[PDB]
Amino acid sequence: AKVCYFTGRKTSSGNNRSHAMNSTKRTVKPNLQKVRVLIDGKPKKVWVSARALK
Amino acid sequence: KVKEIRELTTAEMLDKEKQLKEELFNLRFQLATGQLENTARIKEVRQSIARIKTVLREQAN
Amino acid sequence: ELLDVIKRPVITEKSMLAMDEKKYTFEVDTRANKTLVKQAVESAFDVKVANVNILNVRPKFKRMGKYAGYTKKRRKAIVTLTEDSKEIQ
Amino acid sequence: MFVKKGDKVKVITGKDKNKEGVVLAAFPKQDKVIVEGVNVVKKHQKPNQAAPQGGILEVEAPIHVSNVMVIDPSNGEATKVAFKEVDGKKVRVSKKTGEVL
RNA sequence: AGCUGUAAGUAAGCUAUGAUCCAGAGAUUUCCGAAUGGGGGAACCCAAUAUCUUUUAUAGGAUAUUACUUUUCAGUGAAUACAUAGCUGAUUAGAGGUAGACGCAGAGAACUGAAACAUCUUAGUACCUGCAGGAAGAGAAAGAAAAUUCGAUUCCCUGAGUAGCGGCGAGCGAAACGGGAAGAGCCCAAACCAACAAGCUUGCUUGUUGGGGUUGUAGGACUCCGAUAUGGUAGUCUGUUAGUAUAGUUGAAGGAUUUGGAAAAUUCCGCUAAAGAGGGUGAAAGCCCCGUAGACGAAAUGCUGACAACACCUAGGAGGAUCCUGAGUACGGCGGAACACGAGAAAUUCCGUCGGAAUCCGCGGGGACCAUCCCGCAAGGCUAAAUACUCCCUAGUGACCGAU
RNA sequence: GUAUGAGUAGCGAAAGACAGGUGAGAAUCCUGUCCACCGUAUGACUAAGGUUUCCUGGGGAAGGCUCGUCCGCCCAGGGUUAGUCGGGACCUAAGCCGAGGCCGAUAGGCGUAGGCGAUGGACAACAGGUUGAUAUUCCUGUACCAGUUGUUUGUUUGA
RNA sequence: CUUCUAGUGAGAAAACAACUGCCCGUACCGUAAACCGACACAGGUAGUCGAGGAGAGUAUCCUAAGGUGAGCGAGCGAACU
Repeated sequence: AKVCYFTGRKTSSGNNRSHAMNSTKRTVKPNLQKVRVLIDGKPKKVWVSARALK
Repeated sequence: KVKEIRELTTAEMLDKEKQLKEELFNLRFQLATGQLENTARIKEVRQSIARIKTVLREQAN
Repeated sequence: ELLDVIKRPVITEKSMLAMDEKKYTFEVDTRANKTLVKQAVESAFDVKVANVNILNVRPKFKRMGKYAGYTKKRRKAIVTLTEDSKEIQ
Repeated sequence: MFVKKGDKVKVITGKDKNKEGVVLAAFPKQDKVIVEGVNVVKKHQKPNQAAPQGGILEVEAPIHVSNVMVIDPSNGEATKVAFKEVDGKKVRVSKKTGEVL
């Protein structure tokens, strides 16, 4: 779960914000699933985003 | 004195190289046992060997 | 290279006694074999050799003028003959 | 150095002013010169390989080269020196009437 | 005309048949180290395969080749037949260091200030990691504005401590107009037309090469006629010279006297200057030495111009029947961030997640939102200069230090 | 940089005495004689560690808690020898590294095949002599291990 | 190391003679004045050998082989520690 093969969606950072405006660090991730695709003949199991399969 | 080393062939080159290396062996044995009045001849032989080797490199491209 | 291998003879009081049993001491090259020295000696004098022995010598701290540092390393080989002789002086 | 090892020379400054002599040795890169009979000094030696009886001995000391002047061999007066174009061994062509030194 | 460094001291030598020394181009260059035949406690140890050597022979010596990944091509090849994993060989590039500087990204504090402290500040600073280049980054309007407009980007002055933001507290803090340095613009996708291969629907659907075509005053395709010339380049290790960096050459004019160990000082009487900058000399020198102002010079190698070739690129007028103009995109809900702008009445620009257009009778913006008017045409690529920095080399400078 | 405390505290367990040498100079260095101390150690051998301190000839400015003619100090020369001993050209433990691989903002974390790694496994020589300083290493005598050269039948396989 | 086959696969068994056999260490200290403790420091340092009388003994006292007299002294013979 590191990138996607066709787009580039990867992980980044964000903030939590809790009702008094305190801020801590945080991780944001893309929605990656392992799929078999035909990239030059032989199938491969790669991580692909659900937005590029849509 | 390369003007003479350029008056020879690549066989007599290797021959004089053998001769001068042997001279160095004998000089080195003189200097240790208390002989060799003329110590400036050790440098001269080193430099004649150097000259033969450069000239042989130059001619074989 | 058979003519850069032997450097020179050793002439000390422990080495004069060896010349009376047919043994000769030379400072030889570092990176030389027992066998390579044997070949070189048989080539440069036309003798027949029994038994090279070989040693390494450590450098010595010296200190001349408020500047200190070591002498060279050394290799010493002692060559025994069957029957023949070399005349060094 | 404008003055050579075999050369007659006169003295401008320093207690031997007006003396002449043949140059004895040149020391370029320290710009000094030994002149015959000019800067006599008195040493004190103890016996060593030369003169196993080391007395009080006297030899010349090197003076600075700008305390000196060349003399035209042919005429005998001290001259500033210039360089001119002879058949191409450029020599010091004297001032004071253009003669070769 | 002397010389064999510091470096004395002695011993042997070299040079007028041109030493030593100086500048351009070459040759040699052990071992460790990315270290790369295998290993390892860096500078060590142990091999395999060919050719060559020592020996009667084995033992011994030398030289080449042998990591890993990628990216191109053959051979062999299979659980599983056809063949794809794999394996062997040939080919192509990387890999590490730094200038303790300058740039663009990823991730990202705290002491501190608020006279306590949570929002806020310190501050997207310090530190760490990636990628660079000689500069980077941005760059050719889905722009700035408001009548009467102007035309790519960057940098400086000013606007201005203003308009704003803010436990509206501490504090943070624009832009456009106006004046300047430097100035420059270009190429694709798509429609369409051919050559080839497959689907031989023998419909013309899939594709590969070449042509065409690059825009908002809408432009192109397409049909109609003209022309088949003319303006340029941000291009090459191609020629012709011109200069230039890296050694050098020449270069004016003073003697006596007094005091001293020694004068450049003192006193007399002269000369020189396109040269009275500076350093040395037994004390303070235009005229003693090295220099200076001025005039001259390069076998060789490297730089920068100019003009030549060679390579590329570039045409009008008309029509408006039809076709083209960048899709999981613009945009919307939810959560975060960036804009001077802390969710606020919040436009504009990003990231994650889910939903999701239109096609010139169109689409976006003018700070919620609507109508009308005005300015533009996103979802493709590149680009000199004007600006930042100095490990280093040359030449200099200082009402900068002078051995705590 | 120099005083005061001050010529003061201290001089780090323990038995010496005399004769004679050397020397400018001797409680302290050399030679002798008697006395005294340790002796499951204060004797002999070795693995770490140190790295020339080892031997011979000179020296006496500093170091040595006094002295010094002396020294583990200073100057000049010299010493360490292996088919068989210990390590490599043999084996593997813990642990470590790891082609491909699997994971993860970056950097990187782990791990398969295969390797490195003794403190363990395997593995052929002994007794005596000799130097101022090395000895299962040099020499003498008598051995052993692995190879090489020469003189002493169908690769089917019963060679 | 020892067997058994599978196996590319002239014909090697064992007599004598004479030859070949590489790299690293190797001095010296090592219950210490040479190592760890800033010192020529009453501390610490793995293993083997470790004799006699009397004794169970490696205890204890005196000794053998071997080692040592310990790097400030000469007097006096008060208080006090």
